[PDB]
Amino acid sequence: AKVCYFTGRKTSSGNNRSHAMNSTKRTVKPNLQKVRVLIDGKPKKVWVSARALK
Amino acid sequence: KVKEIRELTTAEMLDKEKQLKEELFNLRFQLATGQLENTARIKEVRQSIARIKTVLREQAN
Amino acid sequence: ELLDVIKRPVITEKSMLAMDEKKYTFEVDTRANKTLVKQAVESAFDVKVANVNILNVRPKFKRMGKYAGYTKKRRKAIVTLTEDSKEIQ
Amino acid sequence: MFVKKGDKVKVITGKDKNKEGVVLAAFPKQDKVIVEGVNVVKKHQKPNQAAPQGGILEVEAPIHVSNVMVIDPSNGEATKVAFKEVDGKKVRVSKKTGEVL
RNA sequence: AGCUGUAAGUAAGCUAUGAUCCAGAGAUUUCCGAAUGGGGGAACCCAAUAUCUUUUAUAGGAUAUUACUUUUCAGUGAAUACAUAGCUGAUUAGAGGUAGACGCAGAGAACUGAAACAUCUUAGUACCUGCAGGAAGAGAAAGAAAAUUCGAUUCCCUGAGUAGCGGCGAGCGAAACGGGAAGAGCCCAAACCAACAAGCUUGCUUGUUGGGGUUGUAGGACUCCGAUAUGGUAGUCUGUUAGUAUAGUUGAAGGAUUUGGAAAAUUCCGCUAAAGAGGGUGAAAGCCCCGUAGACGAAAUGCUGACAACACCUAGGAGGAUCCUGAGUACGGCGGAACACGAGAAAUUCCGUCGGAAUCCGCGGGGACCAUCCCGCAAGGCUAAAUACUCCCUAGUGACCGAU
RNA sequence: GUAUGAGUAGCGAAAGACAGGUGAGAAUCCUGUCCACCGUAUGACUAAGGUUUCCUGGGGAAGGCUCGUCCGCCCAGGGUUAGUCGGGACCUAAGCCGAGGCCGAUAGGCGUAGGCGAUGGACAACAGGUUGAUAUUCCUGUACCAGUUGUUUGUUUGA
RNA sequence: CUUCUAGUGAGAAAACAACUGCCCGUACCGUAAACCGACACAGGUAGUCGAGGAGAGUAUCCUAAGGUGAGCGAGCGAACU
Repeated sequence: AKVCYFTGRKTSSGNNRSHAMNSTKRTVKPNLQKVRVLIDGKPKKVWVSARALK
Repeated sequence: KVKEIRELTTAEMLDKEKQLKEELFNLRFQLATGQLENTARIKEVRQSIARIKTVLREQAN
Repeated sequence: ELLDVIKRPVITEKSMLAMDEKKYTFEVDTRANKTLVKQAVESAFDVKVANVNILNVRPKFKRMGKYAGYTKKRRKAIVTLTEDSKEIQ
Repeated sequence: MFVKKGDKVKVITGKDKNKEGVVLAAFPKQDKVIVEGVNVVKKHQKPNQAAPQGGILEVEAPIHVSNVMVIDPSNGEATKVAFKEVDGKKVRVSKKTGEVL
């Protein structure tokens, strides 16, 4: 779960914000699933985003 | 004195190289046992060997 | 290279006694074999050799003028003959 | 150095002013010169390989080269020196009437 | 005309048949180290395969080749037949260091200030990691504005401590107009037309090469006629010279006297200057030495111009029947961030997640939102200069230090 | 940089005495004689560690808690020898590294095949002599291990 | 190391003679004045050998082989520690 093969969606950072405006660090991730695709003949199991399969 | 080393062939080159290396062996044995009045001849032989080797490199491209 | 291998003879009081049993001491090259020295000696004098022995010598701290540092390393080989002789002086 | 090892020379400054002599040795890169009979000094030696009886001995000391002047061999007066174009061994062509030194 | 460094001291030598020394181009260059035949406690140890050597022979010596990944091509090849994993060989590039500087990204504090402290500040600073280049980054309007407009980007002055933001507290803090340095613009996708291969629907659907075509005053395709010339380049290790960096050459004019160990000082009487900058000399020198102002010079190698070739690129007028103009995109809900702008009445620009257009009778913006008017045409690529920095080399400078 | 405390505290367990040498100079260095101390150690051998301190000839400015003619100090020369001993050209433990691989903002974390790694496994020589300083290493005598050269039948396989 | 086959696969068994056999260490200290403790420091340092009388003994006292007299002294013979 590191990138996607066709787009580039990867992980980044964000903030939590809790009702008094305190801020801590945080991780944001893309929605990656392992799929078999035909990239030059032989199938491969790669991580692909659900937005590029849509 | 390369003007003479350029008056020879690549066989007599290797021959004089053998001769001068042997001279160095004998000089080195003189200097240790208390002989060799003329110590400036050790440098001269080193430099004649150097000259033969450069000239042989130059001619074989 | 058979003519850069032997450097020179050793002439000390422990080495004069060896010349009376047919043994000769030379400072030889570092990176030389027992066998390579044997070949070189048989080539440069036309003798027949029994038994090279070989040693390494450590450098010595010296200190001349408020500047200190070591002498060279050394290799010493002692060559025994069957029957023949070399005349060094 | 404008003055050579075999050369007659006169003295401008320093207690031997007006003396002449043949140059004895040149020391370029320290710009000094030994002149015959000019800067006599008195040493004190103890016996060593030369003169196993080391007395009080006297030899010349090197003076600075700008305390000196060349003399035209042919005429005998001290001259500033210039360089001119002879058949191409450029020599010091004297001032004071253009003669070769 | 002397010389064999510091470096004395002695011993042997070299040079007028041109030493030593100086500048351009070459040759040699052990071992460790990315270290790369295998290993390892860096500078060590142990091999395999060919050719060559020592020996009667084995033992011994030398030289080449042998990591890993990628990216191109053959051979062999299979659980599983056809063949794809794999394996062997040939080919192509990387890999590490730094200038303790300058740039663009990823991730990202705290002491501190608020006279306590949570929002806020310190501050997207310090530190760490990636990628660079000689500069980077941005760059050719889905722009700035408001009548009467102007035309790519960057940098400086000013606007201005203003308009704003803010436990509206501490504090943070624009832009456009106006004046300047430097100035420059270009190429694709798509429609369409051919050559080839497959689907031989023998419909013309899939594709590969070449042509065409690059825009908002809408432009192109397409049909109609003209022309088949003319303006340029941000291009090459191609020629012709011109200069230039890296050694050098020449270069004016003073003697006596007094005091001293020694004068450049003192006193007399002269000369020189396109040269009275500076350093040395037994004390303070235009005229003693090295220099200076001025005039001259390069076998060789490297730089920068100019003009030549060679390579590329570039045409009008008309029509408006039809076709083209960048899709999981613009945009919307939810959560975060960036804009001077802390969710606020919040436009504009990003990231994650889910939903999701239109096609010139169109689409976006003018700070919620609507109508009308005005300015533009996103979802493709590149680009000199004007600006930042100095490990280093040359030449200099200082009402900068002078051995705590 | 120099005083005061001050010529003061201290001089780090323990038995010496005399004769004679050397020397400018001797409680302290050399030679002798008697006395005294340790002796499951204060004797002999070795693995770490140190790295020339080892031997011979000179020296006496500093170091040595006094002295010094002396020294583990200073100057000049010299010493360490292996088919068989210990390590490599043999084996593997813990642990470590790891082609491909699997994971993860970056950097990187782990791990398969295969390797490195003794403190363990395997593995052929002994007794005596000799130097101022090395000895299962040099020499003498008598051995052993692995190879090489020469003189002493169908690769089917019963060679 | 020892067997058994599978196996590319002239014909090697064992007599004598004479030859070949590489790299690293190797001095010296090592219950210490040479190592760890800033010192020529009453501390610490793995293993083997470790004799006699009397004794169970490696205890204890005196000794053998071997080692040592310990790097400030000469007097006096008060208080006090």
